[PDB]
Amino acid sequence: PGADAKTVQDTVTQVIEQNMNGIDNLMYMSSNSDSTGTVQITLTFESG
Amino acid sequence: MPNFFIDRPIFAWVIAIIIMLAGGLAILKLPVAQYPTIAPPAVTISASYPGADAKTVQDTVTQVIEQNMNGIDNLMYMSSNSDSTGTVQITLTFESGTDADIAQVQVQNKLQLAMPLLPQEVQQQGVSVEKSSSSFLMVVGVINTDGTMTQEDISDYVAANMKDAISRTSGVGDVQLFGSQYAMRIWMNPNELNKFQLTPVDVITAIKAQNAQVAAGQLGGTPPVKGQQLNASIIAQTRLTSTEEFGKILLKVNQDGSRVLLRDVAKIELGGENYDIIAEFNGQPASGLGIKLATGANALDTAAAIRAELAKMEPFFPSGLKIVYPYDTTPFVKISIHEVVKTLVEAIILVFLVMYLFLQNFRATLIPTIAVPVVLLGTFAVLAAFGFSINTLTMFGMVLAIGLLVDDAIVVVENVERVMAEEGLPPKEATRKSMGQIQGALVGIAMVLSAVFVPMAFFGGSTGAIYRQFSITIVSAMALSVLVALILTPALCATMLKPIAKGDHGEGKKGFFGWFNRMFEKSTHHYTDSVGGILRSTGRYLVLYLIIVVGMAYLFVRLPSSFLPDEDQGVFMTMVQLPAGATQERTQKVLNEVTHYYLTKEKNNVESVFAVNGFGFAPRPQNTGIAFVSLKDWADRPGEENKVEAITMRATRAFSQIKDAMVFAFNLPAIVELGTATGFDFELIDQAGLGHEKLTQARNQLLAEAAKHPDMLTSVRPNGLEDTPQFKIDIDQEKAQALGVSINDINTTLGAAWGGSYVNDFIDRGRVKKVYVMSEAKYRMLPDDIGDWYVRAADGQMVPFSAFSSSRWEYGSPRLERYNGLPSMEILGQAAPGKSTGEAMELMEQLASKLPTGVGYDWTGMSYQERLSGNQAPSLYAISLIVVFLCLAALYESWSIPFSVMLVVPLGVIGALLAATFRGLTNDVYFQVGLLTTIGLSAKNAILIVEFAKDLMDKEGKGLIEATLDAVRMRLRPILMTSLAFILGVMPLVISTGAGSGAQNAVGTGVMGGMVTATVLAIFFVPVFFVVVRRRFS
Amino acid sequence: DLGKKLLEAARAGRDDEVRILMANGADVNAADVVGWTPLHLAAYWGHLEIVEVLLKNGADVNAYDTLGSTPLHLAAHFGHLEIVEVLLKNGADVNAKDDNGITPLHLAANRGHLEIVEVLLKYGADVNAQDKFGKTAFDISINNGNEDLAEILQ
Ligand SMILES: CO[C@H]1/C=C/O[C@@]2(C)Oc3c(C)c(O)c4c(O)c(c(C=O)c(O)c4c3C2=O)NC(=O)/C(C)=C\C=C\[C@H](C)[C@H](O)[C@@H](C)[C@@H](O)[C@@H](C)[C@H](OC(C)=O)[C@@H]1C
Ligand SMILES: CCCCCCCCCCCCO[C@@H]1O[C@H](CO)[C@@H](O[C@H]2O[C@H](CO)[C@@H](O)[C@H](O)[C@H]2O)[C@H](O)[C@H]1O
Ligand SMILES: CCCCCCCCCC(=O)OC[C@H](CO)OC(=O)CCCCCCCCC
Ligand SMILES: CCCCCCCCCC[N+](C)(C)[O-]
Repeated sequence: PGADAKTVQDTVTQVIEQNMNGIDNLMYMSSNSDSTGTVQITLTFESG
Repeated sequence: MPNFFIDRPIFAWVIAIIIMLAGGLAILKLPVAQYPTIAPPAVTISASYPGADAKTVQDTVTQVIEQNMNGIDNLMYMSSNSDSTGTVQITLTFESGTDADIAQVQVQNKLQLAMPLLPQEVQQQGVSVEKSSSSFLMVVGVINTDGTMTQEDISDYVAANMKDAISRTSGVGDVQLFGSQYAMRIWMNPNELNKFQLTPVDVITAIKAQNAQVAAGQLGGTPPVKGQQLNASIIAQTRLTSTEEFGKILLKVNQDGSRVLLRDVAKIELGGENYDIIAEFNGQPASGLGIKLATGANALDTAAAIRAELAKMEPFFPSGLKIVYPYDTTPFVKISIHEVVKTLVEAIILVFLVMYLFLQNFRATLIPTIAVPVVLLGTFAVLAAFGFSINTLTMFGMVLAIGLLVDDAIVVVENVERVMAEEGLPPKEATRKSMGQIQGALVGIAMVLSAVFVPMAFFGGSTGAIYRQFSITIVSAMALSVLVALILTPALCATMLKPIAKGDHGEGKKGFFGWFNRMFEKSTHHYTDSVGGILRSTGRYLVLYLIIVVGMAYLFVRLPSSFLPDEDQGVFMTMVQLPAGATQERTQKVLNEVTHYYLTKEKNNVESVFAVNGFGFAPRPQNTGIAFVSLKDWADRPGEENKVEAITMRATRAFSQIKDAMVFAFNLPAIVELGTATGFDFELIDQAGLGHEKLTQARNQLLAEAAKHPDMLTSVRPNGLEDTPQFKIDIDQEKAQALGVSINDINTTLGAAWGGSYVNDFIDRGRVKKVYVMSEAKYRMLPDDIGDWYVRAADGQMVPFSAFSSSRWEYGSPRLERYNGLPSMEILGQAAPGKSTGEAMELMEQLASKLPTGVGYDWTGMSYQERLSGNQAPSLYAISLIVVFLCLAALYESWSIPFSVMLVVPLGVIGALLAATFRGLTNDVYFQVGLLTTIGLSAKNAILIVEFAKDLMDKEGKGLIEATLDAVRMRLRPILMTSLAFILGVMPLVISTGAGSGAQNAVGTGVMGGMVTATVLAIFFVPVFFVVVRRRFS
Repeated sequence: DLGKKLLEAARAGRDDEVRILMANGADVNAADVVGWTPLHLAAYWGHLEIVEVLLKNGADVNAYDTLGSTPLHLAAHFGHLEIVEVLLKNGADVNAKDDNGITPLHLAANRGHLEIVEVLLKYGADVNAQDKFGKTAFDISINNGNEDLAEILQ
């Protein structure tokens, strides 16, 4: 809360995203950082 | 079933095609790795407490976490370290077959609810919960050659511009940074602080206030005044981004108006988070990445991909920065595959030559050349189905199986070529009759060989996992080989083999082949004459058999035990150990001598020396160092003198001269988690809260008593650090409260200045990094410096530490060990020359029962598993023999005859033991699986002789000796064919000197030797067994 | 070389190796980084026989570490009665002060070693001896609430 997208991305999104390595059946990972302070990181996995 | 596919050779071809496609499909998709998952699932909780002693870490972190590790499923045991490097590492090892994801999530969940009980400093640092693994795919070294960058500078670049891109690379699991990214380092000056009446408490308070993200709000935020035009985010204070900004942090304004900034009382630079670990590569500052292979990934592809990504980063590297590969398993794994594909191709080439040498028609040589690859491809498909991977164990599993696969092909075709030659039958009816004689035996053989190998899979622990790779590989290959020999091989024989005239034994021909046929026909008559003479004087050969069984039993004991042979991997460690109190600099001097030795004296062998000061396989004190010596390729260092074995001994000997340090080199094992086969892993346990010192005394007493049995125990040594001098400082509370100095300001000033303090975060070039306040080195070196640090009293007077503190020297542990929650000390050791591991343990238990009251013990690691996996060994050996017997009993329809077959076992084992003993190898896993394939093939030979012998007696009403002599005659050619091909086929593995030749030697040597005796003896002894057994039981 | 082997042996309590090292002429004034002689270590870890063997092999009984503590401090503090007597016999300064002004009586009193305090007193320990905080062994006994020790020092 209170942080802009850039601040949020540098201190949260990247910090989380860089750790989302070595996960099984990860097809693609999309995320967005908002000027409302919100982070959403969705990891979509292989079928089955 | 063979009759079906003789009339239906296209159906047979369809099955062959479906198998080949399934196999080719599997080969493309199958994961590749040096070794599979052997060790049981383990989870390591890791924490840091900047400036904390072993005791402080243990009593605030380790014990609290340990106390909360409850309600977690399938935990075998738990061990923890707490050391003066400010580190704790709690390892939880689980039952084999435990889901490592469920194991990890249950551990981190119990930790999450223990977090509020840990110190702020530890909570702030974070407590890591990861799946334990000592196996890297490779170590990418990053070095600076032109001395423009420190290890802190390289590490920061790697963290920012490499690590993430390597993490995102295909098949890359975990990526460890060898070092840390930058930190904002405030280097406080106590003289400057004292002059302005300031303390580290003020520096911290200021940094926290003036380096922070502060939430404001919005212009025209909801609920708004209706008519509002604008809704904008209010950006207030944000984190500082540079040393310059940190410099300008305001600490106080004086009475006269002049300003005191943070730069006025402290040197401010970007540095490393840790200065304890100094990494060098051939003397040059170095960082790097520790890369591990992702689950179900291809080791060859991942390695190539990592190199492709590093190639794309080449253009953006600062000048002087180079990539190096001190450790890479891919070169080994690539050679492992090439040498196996070579063996399986050479095998088929040799079978062709042998098949032609005897049968002398190309149409016959094509049938095994088709049948074998179909079975091999089929095996890959069945490995994929069971979820296995192409690896050292599964690949050498097929190399050991090639004897069984080649035999199935030879046995079927040879018997058709014979039946045609002796009865002048057309290929179709000849194949029907040929298969008629052997089809039942081949089914019986499958069941017998299944009963030999399947029980090997049902061993438990790490060794169980290894035996299982070979078990399912050889069972699958052998099972398909039988199906192919009942479906395809018959169909191929009936359609591809050409007719042979009745009584055409190729003696009418001229040249080399004509000579050979009349030479072999003569040799066959000599053999039957010899067996005739043997069957007249059986009593003597039963006595010569018992000599072999005694000679076998003797060599079995004399031959040393091992899990895997110690192979030259192109890397080995060199421990550097200085006395208690030794500094980082003093250790570096010795590392430079170690580095200098290898780069000059081993110039032609050594490629790089990776010297890590203040490190072993984890953060160690300043007095400890280690050098990871990466060697040149095996091809650039020929002979046995330029192998790790010799280089190690030469280096270890040369480093005896070094004084004020204890340097010794040593190889790493095949797999890290096996250790030594003779080696045990003992835990001495405090069961009654006796204390560290009383547990030290009890350990010294056990170490002493163990030394008084050199006949049973060797190198009984603690796997831990000895107590060291430590500086005990006592803050007098009365003098502090009397001078108006708050104990909080005292313990903050001490900890922050001397130990360092992680204050808060800052953004350096879009990366969040730590801010550390600490004393400039020169003001926190010796006890004399303690009095130079001043704390501000309530009345604003600056009081020196000397005023309210007294100090003394004491001894304490720089590494406190715990096992299953209780204080422990790990003791290593091994059974003395000619003693079993089980005996050594039994004495260690006896010596332990005579230790002071409250001092218990326990077994961990290999010892824990060796006790469990050793308990079930008898049952499997038994079940194996009982099922083999029962299967042969069903085949022959007699309780007696089976013994005629089962008596062959020693005939193969004796040669394997002689070959291994003479050569100077060990009773390793590859050797033991080799014994089973030798026993299995020699059992197959015997089964077919006995089946033929009995069938002649049963159907054609022949006499015992007549049937036996007629049987061994018919079975000589096929036995000699299979043996000649398979012995030549594994000849390259015995002589192999190059890369991964330890495994090749271990496989081939015990197989060649085993086959030479198994072949030579079986042809003479099997007829004896059948005659003696059939006599005793009417 | 032998000096660093004696330091380890004197601390470990290996009487046989110390005997062999005393014969080979191992330095008894050898010290670790903090200035602890084999006697210091032997006095700390409570190895009585080695203390006796070291002293008769000309070991400095009033050797001090870099903080001024003598073997008697280490012996009086860690409750090694026999060693306190053997040291005092061989001329151990009973009123020896470290850099804090702390005496063997202060340390003995601190850990409530009744027998040792009486021995130090028998050998003429200044009962009124003060440290840097002006505290006597009595002041320590009263603060610790040791009624017996308080009675002995009156
Ligand atoms: C068979 O094992 C060997 C190599 C494995 O290869 C590696 C790759 O795998 C290791 C594993 C699985 C460990 O558990 C280690 C370990 O616990 C160490 C040290 C570091 O020495 C190690 O270095 C390893 C280590 C390896 O390099 N101990 C420590 O750091 C601590 C806290 C104290 C050290 C105590 C002494 C000094 C140590 O006990 C010494 C007396 C020997 O016993 C070992 C050096 C063994 O050498 C020999 C020659 O017998 C290794 C365990
Ligand atoms: C180094 C290991 C290599 C092992 C392989 C060595 C090859 C020889 C294998 C053993 C067979 C020996 O060879 C065989 O022995 C038997 C007796 O034992 C001989 O038989 C001879 O003795 C028997 C018993 O007195 C008589 O009944 C018989 O009339 C007589 O000929 C055969 O004529 C001979 O051909
Ligand atoms: C013809 C019948 C032969 C049956 C023998 C098979 C026994 C193996 C049992 C099993 O599954 O264990 C595999 C085990 C794992 O290490 O491999 C082995 O260690 C096999 C050792 C060979 C047997 C030696 C016999 C000597 C005494 C007569
Ligand atoms: C479970 C034991 C199986 C042993 C194998 C028995 C083979 C007999 C085959 C009989 N036959 C097919 C020739 O009619």
